[PDB]
Amino acid sequence: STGFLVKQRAFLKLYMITMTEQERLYGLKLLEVLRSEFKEIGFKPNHTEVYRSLHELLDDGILKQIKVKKEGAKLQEVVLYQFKDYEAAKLYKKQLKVELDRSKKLIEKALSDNF
Amino acid sequence: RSSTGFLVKQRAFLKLYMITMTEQERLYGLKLLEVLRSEFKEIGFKPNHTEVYRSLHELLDDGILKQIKVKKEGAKLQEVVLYQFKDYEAAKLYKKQLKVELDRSKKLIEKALSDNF
DNA sequence: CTATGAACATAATGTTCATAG
DNA sequence: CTATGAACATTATGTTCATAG
Repeated sequence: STGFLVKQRAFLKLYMITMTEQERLYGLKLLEVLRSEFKEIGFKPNHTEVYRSLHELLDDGILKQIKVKKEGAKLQEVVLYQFKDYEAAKLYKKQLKVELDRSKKLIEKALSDNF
Repeated sequence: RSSTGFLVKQRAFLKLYMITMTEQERLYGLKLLEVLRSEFKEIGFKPNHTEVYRSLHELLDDGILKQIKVKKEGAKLQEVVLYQFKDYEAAKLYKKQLKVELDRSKKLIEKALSDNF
């Protein structure tokens, strides 16, 4: 893949993985949390990208689905996420550190030569 | 609705590099490619030739640069297409955009790198 | 070989519609 | 309305081929 910058889905997948570590999340939650979290910097990911990233982590057997009901005040069906293979997660999280690390390096090298 | 505001595209990354190298040297596709291929090899980014040739032809169609069909040799006789500035303000302006781009891009990586690890 | 470029190919990610609380 | 998707569309890019020096 010509060794360029970290793909978007990898960038999300990383975020899902970490947020599963702390809370229980589903698609539209993570999206809105991210949408907010970045708004300033200016990155505004779409929903279908999130749902793609998620289903990969499924097919990769890192995570698994549960069809629960998060009420609050209503009675809505919502697909929540938990770890299937948490070693698998740990491993991928480490790869993504490496990825981000290069990604930083490139940006900082470009940013150094050209300006 | 945007290009969702994520990381800098590859072609921008190259276009940037062409623009700066034109400032300093005369360059053509295969030269810039090999220079970049080397320059990054450690970090691990190995761009291909057709990506380079795309980036170049944009800068053309954008009227930043223009072709110069010459024969830089040494011990040969061989056509290479060097580029020079067509509209150098146009360049300056784009280079500034790309600073902005790179600046966000850093911000994102550093933010992701902060939260998740 | 180097070099350029078209043509073809698919990968990554955006947009719209279907369908269920 | 939210939430999940699937379907459809396009752009951003990798792979290979036709030329020529």
